[PDB]
Amino acid sequence: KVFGRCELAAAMKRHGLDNYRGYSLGNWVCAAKFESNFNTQATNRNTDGSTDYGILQINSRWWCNDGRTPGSRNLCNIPCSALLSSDITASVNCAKKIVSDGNGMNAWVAWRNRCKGTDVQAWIRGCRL
Ligand code: NA
Ligand code: NA
Repeated sequence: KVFGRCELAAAMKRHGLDNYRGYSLGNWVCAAKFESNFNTQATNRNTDGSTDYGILQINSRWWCNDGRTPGSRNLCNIPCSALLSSDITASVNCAKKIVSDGNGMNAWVAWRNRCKGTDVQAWIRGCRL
């Protein structure tokens, strides 16, 4: 599923991401935009053989099991394919674990390079939330 901007903001808000660990909703929508272009089915293979999955491009080296990433942890305890669902619940619950990990949203390279320090409130402007 490809989310609309406000549609995703509302789904994320409903799932408790708004100001989760201090990150306003705009941050999460901005990250999703540049990680996956709001597409829950997005996948990308990394040089190290790991793969990123779903709306927030969660990596198989640490967070989910895709059965093909040798010596990987499955810290969110879920098959990576669960992260590709039109229901973003698994992605959101796993993202909460990631962002609590100590590096905050810097764990998402696109957020750090393209959202951090920008006017992220613009990503939810106009939406009825
Ligand atoms: Na893994
Ligand atoms: Na933080």
